Amino acid sequence: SLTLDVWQHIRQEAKELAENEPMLASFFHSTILKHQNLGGALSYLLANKLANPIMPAISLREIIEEAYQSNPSIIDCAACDIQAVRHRDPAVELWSTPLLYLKGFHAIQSYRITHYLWNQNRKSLALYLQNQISVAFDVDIHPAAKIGHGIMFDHATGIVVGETSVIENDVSILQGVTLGGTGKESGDRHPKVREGVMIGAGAKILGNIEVGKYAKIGANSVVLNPVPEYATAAGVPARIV
Amino acid sequence: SLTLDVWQHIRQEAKELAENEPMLASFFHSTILKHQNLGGALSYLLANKLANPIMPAISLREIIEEAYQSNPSIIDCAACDIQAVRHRDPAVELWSTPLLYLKGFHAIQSYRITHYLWNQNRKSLALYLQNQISVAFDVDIHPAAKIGHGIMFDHATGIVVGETSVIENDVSILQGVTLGGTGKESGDRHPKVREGVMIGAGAKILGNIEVGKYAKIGANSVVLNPVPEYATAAGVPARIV
Amino acid sequence: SLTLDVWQHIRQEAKELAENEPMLASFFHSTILKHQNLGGALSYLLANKLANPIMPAISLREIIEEAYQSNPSIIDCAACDIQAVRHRDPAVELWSTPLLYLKGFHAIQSYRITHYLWNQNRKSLALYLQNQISVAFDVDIHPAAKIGHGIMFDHATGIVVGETSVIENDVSILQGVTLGGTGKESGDRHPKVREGVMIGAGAKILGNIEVGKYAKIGANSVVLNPVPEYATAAGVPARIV
Amino acid sequence: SLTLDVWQHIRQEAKELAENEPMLASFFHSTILKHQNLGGALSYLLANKLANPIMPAISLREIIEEAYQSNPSIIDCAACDIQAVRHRDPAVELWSTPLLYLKGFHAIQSYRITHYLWNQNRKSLALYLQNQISVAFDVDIHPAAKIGHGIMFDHATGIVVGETSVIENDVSILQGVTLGGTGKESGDRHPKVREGVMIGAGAKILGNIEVGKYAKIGANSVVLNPVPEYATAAGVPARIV
Amino acid sequence: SLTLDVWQHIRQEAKELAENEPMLASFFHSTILKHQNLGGALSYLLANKLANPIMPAISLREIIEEAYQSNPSIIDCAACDIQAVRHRDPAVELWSTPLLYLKGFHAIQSYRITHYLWNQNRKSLALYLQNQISVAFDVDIHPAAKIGHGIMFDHATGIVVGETSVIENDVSILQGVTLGGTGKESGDRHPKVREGVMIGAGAKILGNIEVGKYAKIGANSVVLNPVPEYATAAGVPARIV
Amino acid sequence: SLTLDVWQHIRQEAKELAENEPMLASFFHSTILKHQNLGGALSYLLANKLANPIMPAISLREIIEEAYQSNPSIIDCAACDIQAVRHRDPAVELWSTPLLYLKGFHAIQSYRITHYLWNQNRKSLALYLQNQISVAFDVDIHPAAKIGHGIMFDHATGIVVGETSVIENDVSILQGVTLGGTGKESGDRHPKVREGVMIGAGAKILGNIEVGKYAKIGANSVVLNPVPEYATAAGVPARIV
Repeated sequence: SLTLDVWQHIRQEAKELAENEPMLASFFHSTILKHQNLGGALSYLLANKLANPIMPAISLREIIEEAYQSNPSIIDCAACDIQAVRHRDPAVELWSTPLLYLKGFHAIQSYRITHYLWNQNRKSLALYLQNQISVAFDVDIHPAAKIGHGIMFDHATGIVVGETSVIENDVSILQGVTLGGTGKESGDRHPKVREGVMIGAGAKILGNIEVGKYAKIGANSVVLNPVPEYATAAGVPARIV
Repeated sequence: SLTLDVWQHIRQEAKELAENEPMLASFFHSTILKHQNLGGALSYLLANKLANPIMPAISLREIIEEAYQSNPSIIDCAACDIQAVRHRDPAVELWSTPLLYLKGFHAIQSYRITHYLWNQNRKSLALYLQNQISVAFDVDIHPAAKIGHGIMFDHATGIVVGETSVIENDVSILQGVTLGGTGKESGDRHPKVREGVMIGAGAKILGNIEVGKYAKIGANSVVLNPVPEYATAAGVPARIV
Repeated sequence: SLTLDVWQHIRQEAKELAENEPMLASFFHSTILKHQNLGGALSYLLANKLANPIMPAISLREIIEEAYQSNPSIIDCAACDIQAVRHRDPAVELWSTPLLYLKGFHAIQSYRITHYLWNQNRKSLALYLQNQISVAFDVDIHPAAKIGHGIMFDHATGIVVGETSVIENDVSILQGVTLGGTGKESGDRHPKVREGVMIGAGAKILGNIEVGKYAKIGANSVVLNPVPEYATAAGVPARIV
Repeated sequence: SLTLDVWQHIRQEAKELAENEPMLASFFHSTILKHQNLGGALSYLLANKLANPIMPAISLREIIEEAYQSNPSIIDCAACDIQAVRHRDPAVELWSTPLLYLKGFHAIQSYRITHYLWNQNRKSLALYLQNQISVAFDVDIHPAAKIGHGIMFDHATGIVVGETSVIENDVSILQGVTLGGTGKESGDRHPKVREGVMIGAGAKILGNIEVGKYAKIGANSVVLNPVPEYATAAGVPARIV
Repeated sequence: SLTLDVWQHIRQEAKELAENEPMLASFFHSTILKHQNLGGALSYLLANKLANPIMPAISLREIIEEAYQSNPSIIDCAACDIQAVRHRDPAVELWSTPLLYLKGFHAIQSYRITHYLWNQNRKSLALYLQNQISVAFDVDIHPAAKIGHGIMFDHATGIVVGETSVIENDVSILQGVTLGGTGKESGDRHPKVREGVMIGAGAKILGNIEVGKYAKIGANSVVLNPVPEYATAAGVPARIV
Repeated sequence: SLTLDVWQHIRQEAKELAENEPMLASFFHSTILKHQNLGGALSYLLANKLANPIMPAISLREIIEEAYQSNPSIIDCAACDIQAVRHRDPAVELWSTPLLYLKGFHAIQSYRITHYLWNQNRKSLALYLQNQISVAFDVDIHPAAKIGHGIMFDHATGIVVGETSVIENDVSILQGVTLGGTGKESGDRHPKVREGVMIGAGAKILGNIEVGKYAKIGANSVVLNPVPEYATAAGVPARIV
């Protein structure tokens, strides 16, 4: 219902947009209209955006499709993610825009493929794609990280998320945000960003520490200690305001 | 004209570079020497760097040239921006380096096309190109933003300029800088950066606030409050100094 | 010999990895298994990654090899860098991983080619490649910067290293880090980062200043003053801790 | 099914071939081994070889696969055609070989798509692909031609088959063969080649004439008159021998 | 103007074709509808079809367009060439078809560019393009040949025209036809095909000899002797009938 | 060495031609002038002309060079072949022209690689390339055919050499020529064409037959019987003359 609604909004938009812009009309038909569900479209776009002669789009599309088949909820996150960005970003009005044009959104959804592959012990492929993702969209997310749905990577450029990190539902992350890693450890070194959290541009959250639900982290904050539920944190190093 | 003065410096440099670097001689000839004016070299270059099978270089060129044909001051800005970069960056000695090699310069000039397109109601196309610029140059500038001339985007990775921003003439912006947006609004949300301002690397300027003419923002500052003319602001959050 | 050791380690892993991932098997063979030494594999990958019609991989590879043949220590640095990454980054377990997949490692080894061309007064070429590195890896390093070996550029996106900079051996630099630049100085404006230094994410180090051996710079710090050996700097601006 | 026997044979060769040639191992896996039937492999290959930026492989595959869903005996024909080539060409040993490497086989199978499109009244797409087929394979078949199964287009270079041609089952056609077009007439202008005919290299067969079942046409022969069942025609112009 | 009427017919078809086929709609708009005249459309296509990284579409277009500038009769020939193919080929109905899809037409128009280039003493570039034409369309026409207009190369595969050939207006040539060259001469070795001639598939016209106006050459014919006006020639070697 | 003489000539032509055509300057430098011997230039050229994502030019180049290194006579044949074409084609005047622009020349040299691959039991790779040659150059020659040196494939469209053929030294072959195969039989089916033979355009020679030294086959001839030394054969079927 969420997934079908979003898909139908996107199709409805794609018809209007193709009428208005004949330079992109075939793009709208081949990327959205001639497909039958969101997963058909997402796999097409991601495959194109991540293609390389080592593994071209046509062949990569099949890996993505097998992932969607064997874990259908990956596509459902994408639908939440589309709605989340549209809602929270005043610049985004169309349902189709995140799907078509936002590289943070593409990064997130592409990470869901590497996470799947990592859990099937196709680690070498996950790593190959981690890099593609990083090069295509400027976003470095380790395949082993655990990310919920309703996530917004707003202007994703510069985001880094480490192997042990956890991002729960409804979290929002701006450009230049780093999650995790103190100069020290191994075996569980990265933040746990609980649900509803807002993280401002440039913010560095480092270490196995909790950022509690509905916390705001200030722009360019360096967060080294746990942040309580509903708190605001700001400064370098960060203080609870 | 500055355009014609920069153009003639660029041609004179190309001839000598072509002689000294035969690997790149055809590049200098097809990019610069066989074009009558700056517009031709700029339309050729941007079209190449922003090309995609959805809209190849040869086709994009025609859009860029239609923009130059109907708003020629767009090219006059490019020349201002070239001079700005060469003048303000000690590492850039040649007039041609910005045109050929500086991705920050390239993003700005590409934004100018998207701005044009946005004002012609070709908004799908403008969004499509916004994404391309973000992928090609690591710079996110919304087409509706208002940017003047003589602007330098130096090593421009991670720069973000929001829908509602204003950047006046002779402004300098380094890597990691974002303009705008408290998570507080729709309608006019982003900064107005006035003439001659220098914004240091990694600074975040958030809100519908004034950064007054000739101010200096220190590196990694978070500017949440209006900065008076000629002031230096610094720290997270920023204080006057 | 570290070079030979690392290379044997990487060939060992490649045969095993080819066995597990048939989708990637030929990639491991043409990249690693059918080359006699590290420099054959390196020149292959970097050429592919920096390829452009202006200078396709097949040409570029020759240039990289001329540099390797006439300056073998470039390759020995690569092996140090590989070991540096593996040992220092917890997420990195295989010796092949840095070689194949990490854009930070690729950008450093690429800079070494641009440094060589700069020193042979082939500066057009060095500048053309600087821009390609910046596009492919989102790492901006001036060809004239002097960088040692045992270097890690961990998740390298947004790293900017200035023309005058020096980075001594065994330095670690994370995403978002800038080296150097203030105002109208020329001729030696950029930091000297000394052996063993560790620069946290988002740090901006500005000016012709010293960062003393084995110092730690905290994340998002702005370093305007020289940093003592074995010291920790944090804050905006940075204070000794 | 001939189709399933042929497919089994192709899968069985592909495993052997992948072990023998690690330069090509990934190619055998992405082309054959990771697909579930002959249609998957055929649509993948054809899409790749007819790809253009106007219609990339990944889109083209969708269109080809739709044809296969609507008319599965298009695949059964390919299987028949593979068997034909392997059997009649002594140089062809492997079942995989026609599927992978024979531009005549590819031309025919591609024609089957355009024929389908032509009857679905998508004549623009059909003409577009007729050109792409002509350029990729050097075979010019009009989409309206009627071609049965068991067909071999051996070496196929300069084969031309007119709009009104009929080629029945089990016909063999060598390089440089032209079907049809006398003088000027309109409406039904091209040969009807009957079951089991062998047409030698260079033969030109003009006008709405019957070439009867099991006839042989000699090399470089011009056939202007009907050829009776089991007859051998030869010379310019052709006489029964 | 024939040229103007042809162009207007083409646009008119493009409008209706784009409405019928969404997959090709953008192609129609960017190839035809968004261009002012036949010359702009033709330069777009040829550039694209002969593109190579040595000279990309975008660069080559400027050269094609320079030729069109300093000798606009080249574009008029193209317009007759289009009318000829449509009028003489029963299979070709639309004015747009030859422009978009017929490689015989594309080869002819492409040779006109090389002819221009040859006569401007740009012989190295004319030669480069002669090879590109031959690779792209399988038609080998030497730059120094003299071809008039109203020419139809129907299904052009295998056509070979030598350095001294002369083809006058309204000539028709099918697949596999060769013009000229015998037992070693130099200086004027090649046929002079006068106007209104029709040359059947596979015919080979060797030596410096007149093929008289309005003659018909038979398929697979070898014409070693001069052919009188209005005459039919057939056989190998050829004889008047 | 013939090799060296040819090489010096070519190098000197490229210097002049580079100076005279700046659009191609870097092409002359990257293809010819920066390589030390003919092998270097050849492997570069052929790698580019046979490249494909399945095996890109950079990897193809290594295979080609391995062959040249382990069997240096292959390069010597190339030089003979350059000389043969230059001498025998009156249109071909420069020594660089064959190396750079003639598909017949390229097909022959590409065949030498497949033949080498075949004789190293790399049957799959040789077959992969057979097809690439056939697509790149419109020439089908089987890797197991035995071809000598001083060969000319003059305008090569449509040439077909069977698996069992033998072409001894100094044979010339025009467009549309076919060697061999009659019908049922295996093991030694194709013609043995001896030293010096000239085969005219369109000639089909079929069966395990001797074409004796310095024979002349006429255009469009079908040769079913043996041809005596110095004899001339012409017609369909061919009679000695």
